[PDB]
Amino acid sequence: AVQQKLAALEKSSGGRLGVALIDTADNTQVLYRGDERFPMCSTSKVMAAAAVLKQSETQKQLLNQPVEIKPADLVNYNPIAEKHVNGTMTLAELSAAALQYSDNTAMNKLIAQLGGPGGVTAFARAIGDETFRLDRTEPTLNTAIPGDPRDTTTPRAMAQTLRQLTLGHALGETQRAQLVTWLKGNTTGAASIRAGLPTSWTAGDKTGSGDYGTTNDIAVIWPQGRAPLVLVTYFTQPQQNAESRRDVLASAARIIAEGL
Ligand SMILES: CN(C)Cc1cccc(C(=O)Nc2cccc(-c3nnn[nH]3)c2)c1
Ligand SMILES: CN(C)Cc1cccc(C(=O)Nc2cccc(-c3nnn[nH]3)c2)c1
Repeated sequence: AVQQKLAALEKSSGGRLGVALIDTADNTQVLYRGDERFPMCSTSKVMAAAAVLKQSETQKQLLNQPVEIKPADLVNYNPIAEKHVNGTMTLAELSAAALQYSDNTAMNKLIAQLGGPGGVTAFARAIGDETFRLDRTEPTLNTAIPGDPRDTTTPRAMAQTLRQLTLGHALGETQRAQLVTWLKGNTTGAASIRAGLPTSWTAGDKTGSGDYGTTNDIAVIWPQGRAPLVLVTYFTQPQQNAESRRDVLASAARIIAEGL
């Protein structure tokens, strides 16, 4: 049923859809193009923030460490960082800005703290994600060119990783709770996965978008009554200037929720 429905959604959508659900009630999965690569865009911000949280397990004051924000450090979307130019933000502030407001300058500071895009990849490998790759900084990591392997992952790999980070033991308990608190306070997500879920359900999520009408969301969800779910919805289109389609992610989420 659900496979067919997702196929029909994709057919009407004008693009390529990738879905991965993990239902922690039974550890079962529903995949659609689950092993195909998609450009992550800002959903990669979750891995960067998590990597800094992991660092903070062995440097208890790390999240209070200041990072200089210079005018030259501002990129193309800096709703929080622009307020702090010629001053400092802590790594906590940068993680919160990157996750909850999707600030690109904040993401760049996280990447630098990790040693570059490959440092984020190295963390992914250390927590068992063999698929994730971060190759570039903001804003170029959002070019989302069809067939380009840079800055991609698969829906299956991202769902497994998001589960391990938010519900499992990839991070210490304090750090896992901090990450969940941040995702639950996201400001950008009401039109995406969460728009397709019953209103009684709660969730945390991280959105992403780029060229090729690339429109993404990854979420951890607490249904009314059921064990938590982890859900990744990735969508990308053939033309570079395609419009975003958050409604397609809401539709995919709705299909998944009605199929439980
Ligand atoms: C070039 N590198 C600096 C990149 C980087 C950045 C942040 C975290 C890690 C990492 O793998 N951290 C990690 C991964 C798995 C376990 C532990 C650990 N064990 N005990 N305390 N921390 C730490 C890597
Ligand atoms: C400048 N180009 C050469 C690369 C490029 C092309 C298209 C979009 C972006 C971008 O940064 N988009 C962007 C920037 C910040 C946040 C989000 C976002 N968060 N959640 N959904 N979209 C998306 C970059």
